[PDB]
Amino acid sequence: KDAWEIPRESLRLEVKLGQGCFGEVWMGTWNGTTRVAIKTLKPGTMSPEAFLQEAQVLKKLRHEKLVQLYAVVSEEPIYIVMEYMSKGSLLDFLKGETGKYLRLPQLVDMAAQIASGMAYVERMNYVHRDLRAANILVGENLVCKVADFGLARLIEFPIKWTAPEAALYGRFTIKSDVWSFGILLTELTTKGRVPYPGMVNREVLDQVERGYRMPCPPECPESLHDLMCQCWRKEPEERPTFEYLQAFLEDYFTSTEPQYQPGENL
Ligand SMILES: COc1cc(Nc2c(C#N)cnc3cc(OCCCN4CCN(C)CC4)c(OC)cc23)c(Cl)cc1Cl
Repeated sequence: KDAWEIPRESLRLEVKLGQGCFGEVWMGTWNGTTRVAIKTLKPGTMSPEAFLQEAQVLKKLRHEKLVQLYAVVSEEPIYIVMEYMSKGSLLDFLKGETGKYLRLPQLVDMAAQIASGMAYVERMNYVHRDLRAANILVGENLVCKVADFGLARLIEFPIKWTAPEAALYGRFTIKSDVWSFGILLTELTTKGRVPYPGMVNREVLDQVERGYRMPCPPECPESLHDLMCQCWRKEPEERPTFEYLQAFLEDYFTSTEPQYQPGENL
């Protein structure tokens, strides 16, 4: 046991937020004062330090644009205790009521924050393995954080967000996260629309290997789709860094699209 462990008696499992093939997610209260969120094991569901190795990644990672670990439980019943994100998933946020008021400036800045989280990941020498809008939590003031490193690792599988070399040959790198970041960029600019519309997994895998790439989403600037294309380069090592992507997006509206005017959607 380590210093990340707490008494479970500390924990008010209150409202329910979701389920899965893993367990649940709950709003709750920690030591009576603190709002938290808990990813649960409903008793047996799966392996101990499989559920509890997303902790071992999340313990050593610690950035403002990453969802924060608060504590863990193995005094079974079992829990992963984390920082509570008020507006839920970026996917739900984009599809929901506020989604449609979202404009490029907002969307680019969300992209930015995420780039920022991932750039930290990048210099910590970790890989996320599952980057996509569904694993981005939104809080107040349009804040976005990376969450659910649930497969993550030191650099020692829903394929539409997955880089070819990673889906096919299991080559997961920060460079394959980048690939996913570019796909994540199509989600933001379409307001949550599933990538590769009308295509099934195997068809996506076959067309992407022949070099098919998603075209510029409607009302999305060419400069922003260029960036997605860079993120989707065949050779992993030619994809840009999260550091370049972070700085590119923060500076976007001055350095890159300094003449942008809003349309009916973006
Ligand atoms: C702890 O373990 C993990 C937990 C999570 N999941 C969450 C964490 C975290 N972290 C924090 N806070 C969350 C808040 C949620 O909903 C709150 C508000 C929802 N509404 C949207 C619609 N409007 C109009 C009302 C508000 C939520 O919904 C499912 C999931 C959350 C992930 Cl993604 C990964 C890991 Cl590893």
